[PDB]
Amino acid sequence: TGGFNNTTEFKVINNEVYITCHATRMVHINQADTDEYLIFNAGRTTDTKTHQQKLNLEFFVYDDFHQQVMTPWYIVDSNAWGVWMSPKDFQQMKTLCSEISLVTLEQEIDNVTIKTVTETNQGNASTKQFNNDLTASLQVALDTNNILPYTPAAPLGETLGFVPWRATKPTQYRYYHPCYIYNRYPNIQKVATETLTWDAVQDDYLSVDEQYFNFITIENNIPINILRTGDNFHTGLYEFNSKPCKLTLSYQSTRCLGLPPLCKPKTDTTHKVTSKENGADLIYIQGQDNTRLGHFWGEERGKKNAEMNRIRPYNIGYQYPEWIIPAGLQGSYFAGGPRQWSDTTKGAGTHSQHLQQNFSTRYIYDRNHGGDNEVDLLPIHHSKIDSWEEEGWPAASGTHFEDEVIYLDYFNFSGEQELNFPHEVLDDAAQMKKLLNSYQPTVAQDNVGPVYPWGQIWDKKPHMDHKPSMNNNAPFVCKNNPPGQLFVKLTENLTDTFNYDENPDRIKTYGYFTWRGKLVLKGKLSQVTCWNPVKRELIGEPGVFTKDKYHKQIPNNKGNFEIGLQYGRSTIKYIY
Amino acid sequence: TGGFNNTTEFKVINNEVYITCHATRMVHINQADTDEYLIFNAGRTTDTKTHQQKLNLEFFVYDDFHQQVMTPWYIVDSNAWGVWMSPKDFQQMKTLCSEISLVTLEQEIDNVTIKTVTETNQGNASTKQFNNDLTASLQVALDTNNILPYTPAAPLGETLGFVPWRATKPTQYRYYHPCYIYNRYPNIQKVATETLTWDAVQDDYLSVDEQYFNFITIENNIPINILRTGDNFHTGLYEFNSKPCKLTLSYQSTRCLGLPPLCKPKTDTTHKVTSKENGADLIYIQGQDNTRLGHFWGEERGKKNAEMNRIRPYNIGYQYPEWIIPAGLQGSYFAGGPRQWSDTTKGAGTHSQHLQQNFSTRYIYDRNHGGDNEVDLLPIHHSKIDSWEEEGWPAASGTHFEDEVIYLDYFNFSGEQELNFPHEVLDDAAQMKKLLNSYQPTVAQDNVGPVYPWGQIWDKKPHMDHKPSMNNNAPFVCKNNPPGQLFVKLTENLTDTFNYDENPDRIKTYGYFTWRGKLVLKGKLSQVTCWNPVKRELIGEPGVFTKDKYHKQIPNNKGNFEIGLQYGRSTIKYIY
Amino acid sequence: TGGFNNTTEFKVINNEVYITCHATRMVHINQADTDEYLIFNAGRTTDTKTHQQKLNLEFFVYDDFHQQVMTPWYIVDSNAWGVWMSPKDFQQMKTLCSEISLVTLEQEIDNVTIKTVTETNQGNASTKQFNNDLTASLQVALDTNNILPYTPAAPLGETLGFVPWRATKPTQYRYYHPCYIYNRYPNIQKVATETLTWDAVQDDYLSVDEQYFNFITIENNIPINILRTGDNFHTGLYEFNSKPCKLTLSYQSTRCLGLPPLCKPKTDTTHKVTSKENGADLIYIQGQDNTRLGHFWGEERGKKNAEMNRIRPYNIGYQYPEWIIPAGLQGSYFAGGPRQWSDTTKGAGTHSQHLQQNFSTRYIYDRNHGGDNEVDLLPIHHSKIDSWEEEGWPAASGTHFEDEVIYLDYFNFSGEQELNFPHEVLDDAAQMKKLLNSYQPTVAQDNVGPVYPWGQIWDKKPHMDHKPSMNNNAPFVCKNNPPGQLFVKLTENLTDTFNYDENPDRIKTYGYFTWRGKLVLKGKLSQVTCWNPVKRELIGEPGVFTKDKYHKQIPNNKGNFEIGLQYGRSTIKYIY
Repeated sequence: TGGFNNTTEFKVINNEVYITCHATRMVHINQADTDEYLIFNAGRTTDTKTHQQKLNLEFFVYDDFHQQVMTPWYIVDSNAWGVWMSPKDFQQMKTLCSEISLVTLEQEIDNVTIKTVTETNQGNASTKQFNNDLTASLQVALDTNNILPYTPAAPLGETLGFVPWRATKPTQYRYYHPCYIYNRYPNIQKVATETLTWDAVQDDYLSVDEQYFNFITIENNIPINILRTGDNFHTGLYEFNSKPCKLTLSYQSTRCLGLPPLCKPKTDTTHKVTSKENGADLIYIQGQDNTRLGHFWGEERGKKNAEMNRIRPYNIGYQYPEWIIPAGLQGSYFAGGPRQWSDTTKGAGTHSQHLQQNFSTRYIYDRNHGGDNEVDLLPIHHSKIDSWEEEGWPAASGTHFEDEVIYLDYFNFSGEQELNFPHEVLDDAAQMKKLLNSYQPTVAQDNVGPVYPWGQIWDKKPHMDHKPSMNNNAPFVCKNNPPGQLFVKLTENLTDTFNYDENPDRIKTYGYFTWRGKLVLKGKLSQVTCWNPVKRELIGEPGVFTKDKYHKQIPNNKGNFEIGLQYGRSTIKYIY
Repeated sequence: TGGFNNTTEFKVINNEVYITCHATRMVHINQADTDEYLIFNAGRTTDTKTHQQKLNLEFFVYDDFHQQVMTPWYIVDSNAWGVWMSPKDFQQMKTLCSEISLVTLEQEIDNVTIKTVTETNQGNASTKQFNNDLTASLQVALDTNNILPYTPAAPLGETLGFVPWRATKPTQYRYYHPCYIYNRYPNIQKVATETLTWDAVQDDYLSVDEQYFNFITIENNIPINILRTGDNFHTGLYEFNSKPCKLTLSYQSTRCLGLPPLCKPKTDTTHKVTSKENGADLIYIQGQDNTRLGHFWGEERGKKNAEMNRIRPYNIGYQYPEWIIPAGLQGSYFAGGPRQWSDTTKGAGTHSQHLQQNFSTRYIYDRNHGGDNEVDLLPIHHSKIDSWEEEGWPAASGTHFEDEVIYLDYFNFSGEQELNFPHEVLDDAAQMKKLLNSYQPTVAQDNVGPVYPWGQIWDKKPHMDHKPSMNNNAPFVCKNNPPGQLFVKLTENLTDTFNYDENPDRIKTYGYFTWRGKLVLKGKLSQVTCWNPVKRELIGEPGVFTKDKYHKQIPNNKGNFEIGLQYGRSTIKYIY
Repeated sequence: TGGFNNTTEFKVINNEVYITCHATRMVHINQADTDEYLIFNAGRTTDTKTHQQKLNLEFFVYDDFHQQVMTPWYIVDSNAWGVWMSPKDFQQMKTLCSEISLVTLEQEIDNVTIKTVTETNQGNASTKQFNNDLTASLQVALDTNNILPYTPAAPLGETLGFVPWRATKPTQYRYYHPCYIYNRYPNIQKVATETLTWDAVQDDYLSVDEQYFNFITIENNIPINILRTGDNFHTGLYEFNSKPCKLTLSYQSTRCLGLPPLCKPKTDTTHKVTSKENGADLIYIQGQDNTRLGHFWGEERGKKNAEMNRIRPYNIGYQYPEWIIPAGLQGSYFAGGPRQWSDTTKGAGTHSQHLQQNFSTRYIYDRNHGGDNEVDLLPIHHSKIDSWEEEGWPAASGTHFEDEVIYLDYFNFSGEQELNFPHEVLDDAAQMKKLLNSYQPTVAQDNVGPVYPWGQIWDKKPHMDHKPSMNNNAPFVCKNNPPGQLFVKLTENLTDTFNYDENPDRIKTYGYFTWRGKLVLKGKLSQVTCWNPVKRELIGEPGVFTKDKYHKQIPNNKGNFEIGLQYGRSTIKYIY
């Protein structure tokens, strides 16, 4: 119990499943470059001026500019799926459960081991001796009240590593210092056409306001614990309050809600639905084509209605303009959009990449977060980072094809004479692609579920009058405050000569400690009602045909392997 | 207790603060011009026709047209912040509390004093004698069930006065009679270009439908109390059910949510954040520029991502087109928009007024509601009314610069070759300024908080299927029905000769009474976590430099002074 | 609890506020140059003789001469405001409380970590190895009876540092050995005019008397505790007995005590008090100018009295000659004077610096006591020390303009004929500036309150027949003996070769330990009675206009920042 445990156990009692995840890591820690708190601006870029050419797009989307408070502390951040479960474990949960819910979280720290480094230069140096420092200390701070600004580490891909038998690193704690107004290319609309004079304007604009300085330290707000060799620290028992998350996906749109029309099967010939042929024809009124007994949108033009204007209870998904970037106080940002899953739209760039598949997402990760240490084929030697394309497949229900929207003004007509397109329908659809937000209160939207390994498990809600109902990063949002962030630091180890200036003179020191945590999940046995057997794995891009993906799922002779993406919502189910 | 009490007491018990506000006013009342209920149309305006010039904008935005039920009664309306607190008191609450909540409300009426006026003409008249009428009565009606349509008096700037030692007036009770359809400039789109014939169309359009007559009187619905000299009336104890309102503002946008990038401070040179220089530079992967390990929007173009497409949990604020007026049944109206706070956008009208600062607001008020009796420098002599510009400073978090929005269609590219703007980006942004609604379920919006003195404290929610989540006028919205409206009237005092026609022959009569009320507030001690001292006052426009504002905060030799604006949300805090 | 805690909590119970201040520091300690007690004279200076020029003033005011007992021990001195509170915390207390009082003090020492230094010379030396010495000891002595002479360390600006996350140093313990008589320029009045012969006299005079030797050691008087690694030391619970200190300042003088004259406001014209015009005129008796019904000083000259000779209950402040230095046994010293706050006296050096603002004070401090590490703009490179000018603003009530005093001999006259100045009034005022002490039993004087960060919190009263009622350094004076001084020392760590001579042969040794303390304050909720909102910040010299002060309140990219001055008494209130 006082030692390494990384295991999962599945237990079913009341027809509820209980998932207990044990995780343990060896955490290697170094001392920060200073013991000071630091506050600085970083990322302001001056483009290379072309007033005779044109303004630079690359300069526009690559701003990293921000202002930052950098602290001597480090976060131990366990919030990602890859920390708590192996690939088998996540498949197990994915198969057993129809839905899951967070129950409770525990974590502790012990096995503090600190050493000092001595370097004597003999034979042109390159000699290091390592000695235990038995009185050296590790400082631990738990913020249970969430005083400090909340910084989940999964979106930057730096958390505890995903492999239980490798050592891992904490990340240094830092947070934004939103005291400023920043904008890049101000007055974009004051350049006349193209290069009439200069097409580079002012570059950026910046103003900092001392009014807004908010500078928060750990030492003032939180009590700090000091741990030597035999010491240990326990966070306590945290309880999640949050709603359950379904593990099923639906492939269903507005056209599929409710009763289908009544049809008469074709008796003469035989068809399968994959043959893409009519196997039946509709039964209309008195044999009169297009005449149905419904509830429909519009006015009667002669009483011809179809499956298209049949009134539906709800709208599934909504049309939203793709890649709009608004400008906030502190910079311009991608607004994103409703997650959708598209594939195989014939046109545009033809068959190569098709479209972005609506609002597409990439994960980019290193060796310890599930990358094979080699970049996948199609100055450093090659590259050590891997990436994955997360296309939103569980969200397929509400996907919309942005090119295909049609606008009609008068749909009905006072007579049955004819129905023709206006000659502006083509142009009017192009405008409607980029400018149309179809969201309304009849819309039902479905987010992507848990994403493995790299997805964030839980997140904090913002403190605001109008609260958002959805979250891009995480399937679980805490109603109350989230689990407290866990900060760790090496005690300053000083030489005999005290420095009165900024940076202290220190003995070179490092250590490692054991992080151990327990995460408890509650779920419900999956009940699948279909006759046919179910396929729970997204296919079309495995290593089965010449993609060599699944070959890389186990270690090689060097010990390198990579972890594949898995969606928590893998099972088909009817909504409505 | 049976007498004048206007005081506030702050009391802290459980680490909760209790704020008890006592308010008392002398209320001068007159008898209405008739004892009848009146129903009329008012405000229809015929413009001066230019068919040879152009249609008049001034005629368009200045419609006051409405239909109205005017009643003999008067409202005693205490719902504004300036009624219950002094400028010191509101600063006190603003400093002590992190949030506040409404607890309970009591109010009563006594000290009824009624007089009659006799005028004898001697020496060309101008002589008035005043006599007590000891049997005269004041009628009081409390609508506890909210039968009558709800008409908060703060938006028209007429409530009980804000100064405790001045006498004040009630306002006469009236309400809209929505039986009609009204529109001004119908068929605006049927004029061809400019003045091809006549550019003034039909002016307005009006239709009244007897179907919709709803005419409600106090006498049928509510029991009425009669008060003579020694009598007194008590409303009882009302209990608010509503959510708390935070007293903190955030200056934070989407770019500032979560972990900042890891950076390395510059060791050679020294900078302060106000110097607007880089104090550090980012650490990229393998020194390869723009390469980060993230979670990002889009497809990999060669794996260059930045702080701009970094996926964020939420969107803070949203882009909404500014100054759109839709046309409802009973007229066209300004839709408003999400409250924002802008300043210092270089461009457009240059430095003078900059923009509207997004959705700007004005208060316009008289001497008793906190105006100095003189209009501020830059047919009546001068003007006695003052105004204040409420620019939405507590809402700064979600402000957007409408000119700066960018639209990209294909952000990703199948190769790393180049990224260039399309030549339509400039035009396509102009369209997107006026037509784009970026609202979606990931948006978090923050309203302006309590506004002092002129802001409304509480308000009623509409009885509707889809209820609104935000309110422009008031920080507190009652889940159940709001406090009952308090109606007051002088009993008809008739001469000896009874009139059988419309308006009664009355003895000229007036009186005054004492209104007294108690408002209880609950709050939580403010906990500020920053190192630096906090600045709780909005500056940049005080009387400190040559604005002579704070000089006017205390009475002059005439007793005139004016009350300055104060935001309830004055303290900076991190959301998320 | 056995670890780092630096936090403050504000708690309100009985309508009393309780302020608990937690403070913790890492204290770096070195071994003193000797283990001996040392007694020496220091500071005697021989001026460069000009008998042909004139005696040197610089030589006069720069004497540091003293006799001193220097001890091997070190003081841990927490007595300053900057130790116990952050800038936010002090503002909080300043805003919440009308007055404060000291309750109790606790402090302890643990986390003793001692190391030895070994230096091997290889590659021209410059190599240090650091080893734990696990049996080495720290000696701790608490003087609970105040046997040793009391030496508060704030006036020399050396106490524990003000920043909680920086390491800090103790100061070595030393005290005056008052056995001697010292005087500089004896017989200053025996030089005839200027340089009649030699204008440098005898320089100084000195005599030491063995009669008065008082030489006190820690080892004889106090029991000493020995602490190794796991050990800890607790002082116990100390209880303050002292009177409360108000947190309000008054701006009020003798002219403002009591009833003003009755006046009649001007009805024709309008004025504000900042316009500096009469808004009313006085009502005299029977319209007879200057005739009032009073209680006045003097004899009736014809019964014309004014607001100037109106008898007042008290005198607020008193006139005292500024910069007189008396000569005591052990040297000449500045006597100081009643604290006053002056500004804007037109004359003398005109507008540049005006006067000293009466008895002015400077603080001079280093980086760890709140200095930015750079000296403020307007052989070492530049200078690392900062200074602040403390001008006595809370004491403004009793300030006097020393140039403006008038002396009359016969004020009254046996007739109404005329009142004229004597021709000597001008000269007689000049004499009265330098020689006049106006103190008397009707005087009410008000000291400066708490001063942040650098002010001393508490102090000891002298053991004397006539005790002083005021203290220049500290707002709190203990009636009983003050908290005991806490002495700390490294145990002598000796080599194998024992030295029989004066200074011992030691292993080079240093350590650090944790100092932790808890200070409890009691206060009363501030009750402000004014209508207008209150301004609690001294302005006219912030960084708001081009002074860049508040910009420096948060760390830069190097971690340097400075702490601004704050007066405990920031709120205006009427005395009397």
